[PDB]
Amino acid sequence: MKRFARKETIYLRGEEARTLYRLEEGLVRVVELLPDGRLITLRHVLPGDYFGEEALEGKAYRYTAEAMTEAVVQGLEPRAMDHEALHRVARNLARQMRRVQAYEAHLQTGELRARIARYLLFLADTPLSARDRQGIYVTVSHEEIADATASIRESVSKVLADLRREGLIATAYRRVYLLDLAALEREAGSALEAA
Amino acid sequence: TGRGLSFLDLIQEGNQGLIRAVEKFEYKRRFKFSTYATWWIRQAINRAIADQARTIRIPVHMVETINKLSRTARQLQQELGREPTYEEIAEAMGPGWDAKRVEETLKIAQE
Amino acid sequence: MEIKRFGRIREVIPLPPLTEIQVESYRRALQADVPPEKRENVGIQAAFRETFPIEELVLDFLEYRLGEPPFPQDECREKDLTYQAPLYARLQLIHKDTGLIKEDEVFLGHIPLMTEDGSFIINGADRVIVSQIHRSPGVYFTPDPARPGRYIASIIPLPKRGPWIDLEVEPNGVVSMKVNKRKFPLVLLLRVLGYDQETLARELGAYGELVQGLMDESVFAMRPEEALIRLFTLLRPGDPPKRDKAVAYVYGLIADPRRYDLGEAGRYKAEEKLGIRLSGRTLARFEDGEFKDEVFLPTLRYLFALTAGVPGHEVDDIDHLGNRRIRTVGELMTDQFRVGLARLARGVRERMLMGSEDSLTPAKLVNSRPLEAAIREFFSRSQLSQFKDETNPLSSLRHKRRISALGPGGLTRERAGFDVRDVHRTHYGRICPVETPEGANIGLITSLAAYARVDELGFIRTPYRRVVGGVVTDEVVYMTATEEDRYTIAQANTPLEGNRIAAERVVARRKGEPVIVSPEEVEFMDVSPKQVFSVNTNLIPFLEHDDANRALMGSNMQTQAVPLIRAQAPVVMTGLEERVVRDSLAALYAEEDGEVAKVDGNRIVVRYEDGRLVEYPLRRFYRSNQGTALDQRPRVVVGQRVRKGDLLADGPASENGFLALGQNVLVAIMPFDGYNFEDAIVISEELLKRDFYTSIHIERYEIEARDTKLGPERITRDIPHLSEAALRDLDEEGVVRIGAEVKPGDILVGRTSFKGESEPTPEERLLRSIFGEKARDVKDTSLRVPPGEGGIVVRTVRLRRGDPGVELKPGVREVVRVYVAQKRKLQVGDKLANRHGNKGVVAKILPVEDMPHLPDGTPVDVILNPLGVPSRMNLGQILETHLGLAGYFLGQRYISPIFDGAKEPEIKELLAQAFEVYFGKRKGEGFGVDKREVEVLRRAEKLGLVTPGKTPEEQLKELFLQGKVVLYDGRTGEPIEGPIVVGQMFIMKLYHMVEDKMHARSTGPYSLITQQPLGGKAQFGGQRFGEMEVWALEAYGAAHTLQEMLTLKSDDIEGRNAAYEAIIKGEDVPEPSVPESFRVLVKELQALALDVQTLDEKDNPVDIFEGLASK
RNA sequence: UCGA
Repeated sequence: MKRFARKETIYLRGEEARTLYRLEEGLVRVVELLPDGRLITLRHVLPGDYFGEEALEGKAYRYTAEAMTEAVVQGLEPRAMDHEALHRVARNLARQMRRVQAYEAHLQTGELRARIARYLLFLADTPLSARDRQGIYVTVSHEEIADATASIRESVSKVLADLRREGLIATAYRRVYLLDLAALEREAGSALEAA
Repeated sequence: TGRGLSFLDLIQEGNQGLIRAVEKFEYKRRFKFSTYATWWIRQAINRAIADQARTIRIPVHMVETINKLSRTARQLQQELGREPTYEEIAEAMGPGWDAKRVEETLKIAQE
Repeated sequence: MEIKRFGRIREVIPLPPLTEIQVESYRRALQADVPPEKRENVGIQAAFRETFPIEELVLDFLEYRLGEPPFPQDECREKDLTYQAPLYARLQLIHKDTGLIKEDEVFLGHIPLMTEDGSFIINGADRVIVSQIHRSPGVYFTPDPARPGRYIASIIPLPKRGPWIDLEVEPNGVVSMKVNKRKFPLVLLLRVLGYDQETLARELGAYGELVQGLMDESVFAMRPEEALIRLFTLLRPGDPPKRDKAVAYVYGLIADPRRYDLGEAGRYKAEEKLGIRLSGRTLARFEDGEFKDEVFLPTLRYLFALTAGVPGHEVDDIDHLGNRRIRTVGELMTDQFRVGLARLARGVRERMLMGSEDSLTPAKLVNSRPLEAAIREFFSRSQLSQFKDETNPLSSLRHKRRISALGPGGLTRERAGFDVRDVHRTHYGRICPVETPEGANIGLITSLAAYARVDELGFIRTPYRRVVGGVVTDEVVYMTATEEDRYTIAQANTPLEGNRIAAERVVARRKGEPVIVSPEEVEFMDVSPKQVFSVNTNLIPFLEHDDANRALMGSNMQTQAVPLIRAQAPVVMTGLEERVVRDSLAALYAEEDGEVAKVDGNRIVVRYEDGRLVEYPLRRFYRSNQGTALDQRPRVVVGQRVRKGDLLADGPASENGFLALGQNVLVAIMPFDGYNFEDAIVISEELLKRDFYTSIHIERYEIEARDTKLGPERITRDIPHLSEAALRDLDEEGVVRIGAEVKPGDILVGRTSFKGESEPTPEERLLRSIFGEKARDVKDTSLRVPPGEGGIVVRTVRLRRGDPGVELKPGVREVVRVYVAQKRKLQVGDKLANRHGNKGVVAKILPVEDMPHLPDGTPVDVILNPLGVPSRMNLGQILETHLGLAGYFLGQRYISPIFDGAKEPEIKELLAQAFEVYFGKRKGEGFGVDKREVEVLRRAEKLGLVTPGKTPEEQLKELFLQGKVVLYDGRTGEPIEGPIVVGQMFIMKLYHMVEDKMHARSTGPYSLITQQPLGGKAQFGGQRFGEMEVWALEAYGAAHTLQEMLTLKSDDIEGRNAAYEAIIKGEDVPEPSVPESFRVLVKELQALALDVQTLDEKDNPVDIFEGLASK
């Protein structure tokens, strides 16, 4: 068992994939870093999901896993799994395949506004979300939203500013409040698989 | 003697106490000088022992606390016919004392 | 198998209880099983009687009692506790003025108890209190080295119990007395005693007018009071001569039984020497207001009578065992108890002044801290209190019977010359002349004889059989050396028919002097040869054929023998191997007759005649002090009928109740390819195959997790920056799992400690930023396996804070212990030895095909070089080899007693009987003599070994009777060109093993002040390059090597850093700098106000402190 | 106290 802080990495690309991991608590992102420095969110790892999948087939990790929240993960030895464990791994990997393909579809569906609304609504169903008086909210930066909506920070900030002017959302301190679920739902069109 | 200070040292500090007594002595009270002197000499010796006996210097009141813990443990071991536990010492010390404080006190008092 | 015992000597008595020297001493000291009212005045009782009553209110001693131990022995060993019993004393405080009597039973602390085997348990560890030999108290007369015709009288009390008084006759003619480095005329002290000129004249007049010189008018003129004041002014200058002060001082110096105590042996020796009777243990008395002499006058009289040359007066031999006594456990313990009691008494006296003079109990008056401190000091920190040697039962058995001349109240190493280390004639039957340490400790450490016992006076006695007329009785008398010197004592091997002496001339002793004597002159006779030697020496067969110097090594090395899993008794025994095991207490025996109900690995249940069902648990794989495994195995089966004293379970290093210190191997005596060079040993891999010389060893590891000001240390499985591979064998709590195999580098117990605060270097900042990973708060302080060790984890013990029954030292949260055991096979570098002093290291292990072999295909086990025998002169191993051969083929074992054993003819006979089996079998199998056997026989008759003309069979028999056989070289197949000695030998595997001693270091821990590498393998230290090594390097003219030793490899910090970096970078090492110990030297010389300045050729200052040490 |  091991705990990770926000922005801390669990493993790096090109490093030995000796350990398979399962997320117990929090939210993890699987990403790829380009030479030009652009960061792209490839997929979301939720509690119960297995990641570091490279340990099951290769010798080294191909992608970088970064904790988005305080996270609790469990280390596992691939060669030491029984029938039941392999069953859980297979089923969960299938689930993550479905979700990553749905995410694929999401990235190419609708304009930036719709993609942003959809991503916000998706995050609303993750450990990245919480709630207080102002309403439901998600702890996420504009940079991360850009990384997960196939765009760059600036444009995302612009669209979010538009939504603030329209009263759909509110933002402060890397924290975004979803004030009108119905309107965001209409903007997104189709919802993104949360499980 | 035997409390960590040499005989001569105790003698000298005692002499200092004697000086204090000489400066403070009022002959009108008709009490003999030795009576008044003895208290000041005893005080000077005790203060000296409390001050100089340890390589790692410990505050006088804290030294008193340590000594009280010592005598307490001695009494308890004398009645129980064996070495006392931390809880028993804490009980015998009365209000404010638990096992943690006794242990910490013993640790602090380590030479 | 059959057991054939030799020897015609019949011992009327068996060996005494071997641990009785400890057991009886401590039993006498404690008097625990004696009811308080019936206790004699000895030991603890004597201490109390001496310390009390405390006068100043008066505190008096009534009686004491000892309770039962709060915890058993095993529990004490487990929890690191001292095995002890609570001591209480009933005391009554009396006010002589009022008549007031307040009585209470006060707790004085605990007193350590002796175990069944005669040892102690101190803080969880087993310890032994070694008896200490010294000069017996009394009155001695020695020749004055300066003046030949004169003598010195020495008055000796017990150690720490008084000063030594010396009576001397000065050249001026006056008799001087020496006390506390001061000398004065004895006449003065005599006058203080109340002597008058008349009495001294009539008493001392006879002795050649010696008295006239002593007489002094001025002294006799003044009365004893003025003489007392005068004496006080002489002994204590500057001290005002108050009369009561003089009385007190002189009394305290001479007549005070509290400050001056002659021994009981002192009193007895004084009475015997001077022919008088002492009213007490003091030199004088204070009675009816005055002083009364006791000792002084008879000693002066004896001195004069000796000086005058009066017959019947002798000088005393100070190395004579009549004048030298043993202080056993009881005496020492009682002594320290007496000291602590005296301190307690001081505390009481101080408490009887302060506070309220009216309301006082004995509980308020008595502080037992000084007593407990004194006793704990004795058991823990004394030199006579030693870490128990329990490699094997014989080790501890010998340890308990050892006698040291060192320790407190005794000789230092420089003090001991030739006189003390020598073997005295009186050592016969008392102190073993053989068993003593080689080297600096020679003669200082010795061993108690087998039949010897220490009497109540502290003198070693030895038994003798009475001989009246020519008839030898069966009654035995234990005599001291002094009483022994009176009679004429015949040897034990003197021929006897029945109880009658059968020799016309016998060998006897008179005062140690050997003499030929008629049977009518025979007053006594030795009980047995065994009484002359120690327990270890008596286990050496054919001792008479072994030179003493090697027998010494044999004796000492038997102690070092490691318990083997397949251990066997020797084929040639002395018959003492059963008794050693029995007295050792390691092995288990049946109390009474009965039937065995249950037999298990863990326990044996026995149903006796009484019907009572007794269950004996067995010790399994326990770790001894030296890390050897002590374990008991059941030798009986369920439903077996056993008698009283019958073996139930075998202890460690024992076979069927017999002492098994090693294994019986087939040995050949011959050189082999220089692998036997200089005492080296070659062994067969077959030994490893069948698990011979395999031993179990357990090591103890410990780690503490304590509270720190930086936060609590925690023992956990969660260890920073570690892979799952590293944490594999650790449980949930972080402790290694039982049964797991651990190797060097592996984690035993996981632990994290809060990192000390610091500022990260800019490099660390940049790194942290690059990887985007926060630096963890805790650091990995886990206990790991040291280099060269490791094995299987057999046990785990964890003790926390706040759990029932356990409490640690202050600040310590929890302690975890992990016990790791390992199976050690015999390997290259391990040390082997026999009982005859032959020792060597295993240099080569050959495959079976390379081993020399008998014609019938049987390969030998061990190959010993014959070059080791002639110079060492230990021939016992040869005879053991022959008899071992005979026993090997006849399938039997033998008992050859000390000095009366199997002789050559009988061994030849056995060799013939063996040859019948070795050859007759072959001839019956339809096989004749071999060609190579014929060639070897040819070369043999060329050597004059066999008689020419006899048949090959007869010649082979002739060779076999010489203990030699035909041997084939396994490599070539061709035989050895000559007959070679082959037979069964008993060989032990010693405690010195390469695995423990192999060590190496690149870089590591350095010392605080010197900044030089540490010492010892345990600290991962470097080797010490000493003065002589430096001399060697200088003589080689190797300046850069020497400079490396003095700088880069030691205390040159910049130098060693730069050197390491250079080596790992592939660069050549840089020029070295100033050694730090020189800077330390300079500053330490500055502390002594000496200015040390390093100068250049221009005599200008050079700064070796590099900008650091000056403002 | 060992070992050489």
